Amino acid sequence: LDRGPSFKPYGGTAYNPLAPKSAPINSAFTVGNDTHFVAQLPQTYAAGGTG
Amino acid sequence: RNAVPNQVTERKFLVDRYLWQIPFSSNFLNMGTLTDLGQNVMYANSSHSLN
Repeated sequence: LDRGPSFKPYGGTAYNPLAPKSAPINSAFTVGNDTHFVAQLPQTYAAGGTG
Repeated sequence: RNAVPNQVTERKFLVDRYLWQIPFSSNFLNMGTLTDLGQNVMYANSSHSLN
């Protein structure tokens, strides 16, 4: 039996279900001329100026 | 829309509190409390083993 692409046997989603719906992931997207970075850097390391 | 193909089906069941039974009758029915093979001449007036 095939059920077609119209089959989804549940509500909501199964991938990142706790996220707010307007949230972007850390991405690089180009608007016309050059890219815009948007990111979140949770893990840090040691820098000492001009790192 | 983009479900993975060639997926395979797995089935099982769960009985709880049941304790499976095989009746000692000819047609596996309940025709009496004293069953029909219990008053048979082959089983009453003889002696048999069981394995």
